[PDB]
This record gives sequence, structure tokens and C-alpha cells, in this order.
Amino acid sequence: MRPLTHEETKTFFEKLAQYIGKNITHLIDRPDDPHCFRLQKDRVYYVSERAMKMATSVARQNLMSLGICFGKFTKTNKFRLHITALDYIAQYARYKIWVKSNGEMPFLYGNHVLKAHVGRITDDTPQHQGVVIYSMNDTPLGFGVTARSTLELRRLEPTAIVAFHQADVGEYLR
Amino acid sequence: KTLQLKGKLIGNALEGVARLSHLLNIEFLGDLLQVLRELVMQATREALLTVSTAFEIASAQGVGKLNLDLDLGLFVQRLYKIIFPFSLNPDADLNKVVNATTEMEMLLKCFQVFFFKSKNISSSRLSSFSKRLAIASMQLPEHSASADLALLKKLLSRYSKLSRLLTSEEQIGDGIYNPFIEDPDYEPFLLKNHYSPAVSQSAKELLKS
Amino acid sequence: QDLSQIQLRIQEIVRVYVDQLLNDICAYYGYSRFLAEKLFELFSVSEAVEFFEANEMPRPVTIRTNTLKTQRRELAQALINRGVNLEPIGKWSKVGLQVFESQVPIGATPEYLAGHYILQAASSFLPVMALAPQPNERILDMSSAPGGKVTYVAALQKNTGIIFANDSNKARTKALSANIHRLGVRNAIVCNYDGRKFPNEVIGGFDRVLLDAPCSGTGVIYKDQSVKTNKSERDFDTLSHLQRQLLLSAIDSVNADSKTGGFIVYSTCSITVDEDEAVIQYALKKRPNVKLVSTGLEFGREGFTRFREKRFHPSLKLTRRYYPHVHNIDGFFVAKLKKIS
Amino acid sequence: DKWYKLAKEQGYRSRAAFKLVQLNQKYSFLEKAKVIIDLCAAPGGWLQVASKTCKPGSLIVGVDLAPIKPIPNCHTFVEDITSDKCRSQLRGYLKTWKADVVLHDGAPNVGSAWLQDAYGQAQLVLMSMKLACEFLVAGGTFVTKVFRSRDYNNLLWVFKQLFNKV
RNA sequence: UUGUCAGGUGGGGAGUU
RNA sequence: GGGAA
Repeated sequence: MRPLTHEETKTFFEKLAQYIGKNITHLIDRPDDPHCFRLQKDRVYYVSERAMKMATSVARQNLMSLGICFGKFTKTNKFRLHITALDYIAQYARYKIWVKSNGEMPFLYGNHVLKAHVGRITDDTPQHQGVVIYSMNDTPLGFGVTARSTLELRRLEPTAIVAFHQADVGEYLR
Repeated sequence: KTLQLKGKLIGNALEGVARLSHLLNIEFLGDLLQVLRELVMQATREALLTVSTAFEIASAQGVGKLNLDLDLGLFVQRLYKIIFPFSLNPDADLNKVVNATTEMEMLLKCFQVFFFKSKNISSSRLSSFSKRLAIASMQLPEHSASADLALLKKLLSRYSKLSRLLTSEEQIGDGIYNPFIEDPDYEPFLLKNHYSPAVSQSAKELLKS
Repeated sequence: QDLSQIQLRIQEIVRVYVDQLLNDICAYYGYSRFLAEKLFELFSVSEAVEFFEANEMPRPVTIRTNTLKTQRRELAQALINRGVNLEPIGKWSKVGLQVFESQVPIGATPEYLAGHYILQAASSFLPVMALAPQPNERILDMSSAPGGKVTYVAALQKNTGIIFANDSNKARTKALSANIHRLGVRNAIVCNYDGRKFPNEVIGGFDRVLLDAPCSGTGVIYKDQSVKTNKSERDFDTLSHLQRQLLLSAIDSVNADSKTGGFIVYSTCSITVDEDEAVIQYALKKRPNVKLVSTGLEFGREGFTRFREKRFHPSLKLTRRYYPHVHNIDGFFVAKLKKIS
Repeated sequence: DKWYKLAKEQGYRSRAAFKLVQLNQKYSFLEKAKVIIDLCAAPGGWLQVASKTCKPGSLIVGVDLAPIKPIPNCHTFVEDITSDKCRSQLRGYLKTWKADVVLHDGAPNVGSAWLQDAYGQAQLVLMSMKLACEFLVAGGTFVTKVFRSRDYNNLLWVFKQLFNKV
């Protein structure tokens, strides 16, 4: 456990922003429960105040996990190394795309979402934008960077590629 | 100028602003919502006009192509919070401003344009909104009460826990969160016992449907 | 000797000799003499034979649906849509699903990956029900691994409160953390520290305590048949001493002044009398402020009050004991204690 | 061909399985097929599709003279399609239920006159259609493969009298 | 509530090599 | 070339 300094906060607060945008506001402040960010080793941990208060007792080296990880702090200072934040990213997701039953298995294995396998769109999705992948049962699946846009995706070749896989729910047990 | 003076003619001013907003330049659209959201310090009625007109301005066709963003969520939470004072104060229709009168009419009008938004809701956020809608439905004429319950009746979303225990009620909270429950199991039970007899059958038709 | 001849000799001895029956059981089931003698002493001759026979039968696969993520009916519908035959696990548990046939892998299903259901033994579900964690309460778990009990406790608490789970092995702790993250438990803190030192070296005053103390594996013979021949008297004594130390630490860490009540639930994966009843008696003698309370389980054999020359306290009957031949589930012992001061 | 390649890629045993699934997509008989009887089920492509399309727990029976690899929740009867013994087995599993949908893939070998092969298939269809009416419930469905021929018109006529829709 | 003691955490801070 | 699907 180590408090996050300003540079690493601004270094990761944009990284959230390509996916949830300005929706981070409900995350960083919540009057009901002052549940702020915390950093142990290189893994950024999103926990409650009471979680830190109990975590203050446990040793930094001993305490391996706490709350939800948002990703390790790599040497280039970037995340997505863990998808444990998928529930939060999906809820506060600006842009969500639905992938049909044909497209769930290649995503669940980490292959990128094929154009023929795209089910539904947010209708206004830029190139190179952080978007969230959903299934027909409205279930979060993972994070994807889309280099395609609804404007040209509406008329595309099936075998073309739309959204690149970054993380998927399969990694939880894979 | 009328908005600056903050007189009783704010109703007609927002009426004109909403009607003529699509005629103005794109750059002014982004700054148009700033004046609407700067009046938050008949106060509930005025805030209803600001959020409704903000919805109407964002309702302009092609805003997807013209990605002006502007994060109208601040207006969304304003409407999310404003329902409780509306349920607190009385309202009388008597007998024989966005686009009409009779304040309850905009509320359903803001709800129906909210529903008319393409896939913008029913992502577990509508249910959280609808819960306090039922809470605010404890009073007011039954035809109004039936109307808001009819909105979720004709809703395309298949969620059914809105009138019962529900997912986390975030966004200003002040209500039962019940986080991570997922139980298909309150307000209609008390609504059955109410002055007008037809509210009882309205509650019955809701639970049977 | 022929297996059929050995089985016939064992049946004849049971009908009617004790040494011959024990030798036949050891020859057939491959169990150690000490373990077979202990089982024969603990249960009746017919009961021991039934328990030995049931030990070879594979236990049914049980999956616990995460109420934090999906409902039981939705999980059953998804499993049906996936071509997997699942039924509710009795009436005691409303989320437990027993899988009979599954065309696709159970652990590789999209719902399983999403955390809708987690594969866990039905016996493990009972300890969670006995603990009965409350929302906004501090629950301390002595043994976090494999995380199934912790996930059930968090689901019961509806992601409220703080669940401090401790795991002695780092390898098991990493898997438990991964399972918790997949299940989406938000207020869970995972630690790697000794249970005995946890009451005094890390933190105390937990509202609820759940101590799934390691057992010799008597009730997990089907899962790990190696324990049948790897069981030793010295190992059993060491396990009993460790269980007693863990129970004492859990009692010390439990706050009797907590508004939710200082309830400590001790669970063991073995049906050994010296492992369950003796530990409970030792804990009660060491901590007079802790009194046995009803576990609330609708199924499970009552704790034994008198076994051979050993006599237990009258309150020991409140303990719940399950057997493969009795409850059709892995052998386990559950005890609930409440602290007064 | 392409259909054979997808059969290998998906795990389907033969192209005839893809033929059956398209029929289910276009007609929806298998979705409501509580009881399905599969005549000439080998090598098992029809049986796999029927098991997947039908809701689990259905009464799936596939009978064919050639051996059929076991399939979960399916009875693979390696006997003649219309034998007296297999008919006893089908009714033995049928019990209170009654046959709802029946699939037929009777395929005589090639190497003779086309007219011989065409009538060999048609007679085997009719003689398999015999067991259907014996076992079928009111409003049941019978999906059978037929070889077009001059007797095809006569076979359709018998279908029209013995079933409501063709 | 407010004070006392003990314990944990502690490249957060101060000091030694 | 015809007839029928």
C-alpha cells in the first residue's frame, strides 16, 4: 500500500477517460462511502475507506490484494493489464457494442471482434476509441479498442475487423 | 435578458429558446446549456424547465454526427433529484414552458423523450430512476400515477424489479441501494390503500401484468 | 484374493470377526488400518460398511450461483439453454445447483467465466449458511482458500461490510484473489498471515468469524484418496492441535460487544470425533465466555455427547455433522459459538 | 465442399446435419419436437442437430442399422429402422408421450440404375412412413428425404391424405 | 465523548551504514 | 423441346 501521487494519477486518469470518459466523477467521489483509490506494489486498487483502515494493519509486502484492481503500473505507466474492473467499466461505459453468439467465443478467447460478428453499436463511435463489449444478455465481456466507426461500419465487409481485443472475461479462469 | 432578470416570464423564454435553438450556430449550442445549468442556486418548476429544454436541445437531429458532447448528465441528475420536491409540494389541475402547462405534463414529457432516446437508457439506469418515480407517485391524481406506471408498462426493457428491491441506487443516492441482490421479488402494496378506489385496481393490474 | 470373495467375506462378517472384516475392508478399499479402525469405531458396523461403500461413489457436481451477479432461475435457464442438466440442491439451499449431465465444460461456460456460477462442494455451502453473515458487518475468514466460502459470505452480505480473508499458502491465496475478482466481491481484503497470530498481530474485533480449519480429509476421501493411506496418528494429533489453536485465536479475535453478535463458526472437512468434538470441547473449556448455539441447519447429524470413554458436554449435540452415506454430501462438521464477554 | 468444411470446423459429422438445421430454421419443427425419432440416423449428424435444437430432456431416439456414436440424452439404437424389435424399443421409451416429429434419412447405395435407386429410396421412405403413423401423435411432423422420380408424385399424394400440410 | 497502555502497518517523514 | 415441381 502506497498513496498515489499526482503524476501517476493524471497518468491513469486519462486512461480511464478513453473508456468511461468523464464518468469517472461518480467513482472518485461518493459521499455515502469515501471509497478512494489505493496503490499496492504496481497494482492500483480501488477500495473503500474501511478497506484501507483494515489494510493499514496488514503489511505492504504481505497484503497482495485489496478491493478491485484497475491494472498494474507498468514502466510506461499504463493499465488494462487486469480486467477485474470490467464491472465498473461496463456500468459507467460511454460506448458499448453488442457481439452476437458467433462473436462471443472468439472474443472470449481474445480474438478481435469480426465485422460479421458485430451485433449492435452505439451509432456514434469514433476511430481508436475505448469501448466496452457486451453480449445479448446485457453482460459485460471485456475492453476493446475500435478503429471503425458506425458511419462506415454500417456498410462493411463481414470478414473485416472492427474492435481489437484488449481483455476478456475468459482471462478470469484462463 | 429575461433569463438574467429571473422574472416570472422564464417560462416563455425557455419556450422560445427550445423552439429556436436548432436555428442557431453550433458553437452556441454548447454554451446554451451553461446558462440553463447556472440557475441551480417556483424554484423546482424553473429547474424543470431548464432540464426539459436541455433535453430538447440535445434532442436535435444529427447531434451524433456533431459530437458536441457537453455531458447533459448534470441535467439528468437534476431531474433525478427534483422529483422528490415535486412529490412534496401540492398540485391542483383545477378544471375548464417547454410546450405545454400543468407541470406534471412536462415530467411525463421529459420521461417520454427520455424513453424516446435511442438506447440511451434501460441500461440498469432506468430502473434506478423509476424506483424514485414510484416513490414520488405516493400522491398526485391517479391518472398521473397511472401515466408514469404506464411508461414503464410500455417500456421495451424487460426489467421487472423496478417496483421492488433493485440494484444500487447511485447518483445522489438517498434511497435503498440493495447492491448485488438479483432477486425477482413494495410501493404498490401501500398504493392499494388510497383515497380513490381505482388506485387499488391499478395496483392489481400492475402486479398481474 | 478376489475382490468379489473379499466383498462376500466382509458382508458375511458384517452380518455376523472384527479383525477379518477390517482386513477385508483394507484389502478392498485400500484404506490404512488405522483409518479403517477409526471409522469402524466411530460408526456402526453397518454404518461403517455403508460409509466405506459411499466413499468410492463419485459425489455429484455442485455449483453455487452468485446472487451478486445473477438469479438462480436465470442461471438454471442459461444452463438449460447450454444443454446442461441441473437441478436444485434440495430445499436447504435455494442457490445450490447439482449438475448431472453437461455437454459443454462446466467451468468453461460463458456464465462460469462471467462469474454467474462457481463450482463448489455442497458441504462448503453449509458453512456459509451456518455463519449467516449480515450486511455492513466485519467478517474475518481464517482460511480463505479456495475462496468459495468467502464469495458466498460476500453474496449473503450483498457486497456490504468488510470481509477480511486470510490464506496461509501464497499459491492458494493468488487463486482465491482471482476467484474473488471474477465473482466481483468489492469489499474483500485478502491477507497471507497465520491464523493464530491474526487475532493479536494483525487485527481483532471481527463481528463474525468463519474458521474453515484444515482437516485430515476423512470426509474428502473421494476427492483425495491419498489421505486414506497417508493418515497417521501423529499427523492427526498435529491437525487437532492446529485446529484448537485456530479456534482459540478466532474466539479471541471475535468481539463479544459487536452489535451483530460475536458469532464464530468452525468448520472441518473430516468426520473424526477427535477432530470435531474434542476441539469443540477444548475450545469451550479454554473460553468459558463462548457458548454453543444452534447452527440452524435443517440437515446434519447431531454432535456426539459420549463416544467410547470420551464424554462431551451436553451442548455439543448442537453441532451439525454430515456424512456421504447420510446426507449424500462430503463429510463435514459445523459448530457455532457465541461470545458473551 | 464448403458445407463439408464447416462440418469439420464446427464438429458436425456430415453435411446432412447442416441440411437438418436449415429445415429447423425454416420450419421450426425441431424446436417444438418434444419427442424426436430419427430413422437412418447414421453417422449421427441428424441426431446431433435434433439434440441441439430440441430442449434438453426431450425424447431423442435415433435408430439406424449402422453403428452410431453415443450422444448425451439420446438413445442410439443400432438396428433396422422399422424392425419389430426396434419398434418395441421406440414404444418402450415413448410410454405416455407420443412421437411428435420424425426425421428420416434413408439413403440406398449407388451403383445401379437411377430408377432402381429412386424407387429404393421411395419405398424405404413409404415403409418408414409406415412406422410413423403407427407411432405419431395427432398433429405430428414427419421430415423425410426423398429422391425425385415418377413415383414422387404418387408419394406426395399419400403424404397429402395422411398429413394435413406438405 | 475524551485521555492511557500494548500491537500491526509503515522509499510517507526524520536519523544511521 | 414439352410437362411437373
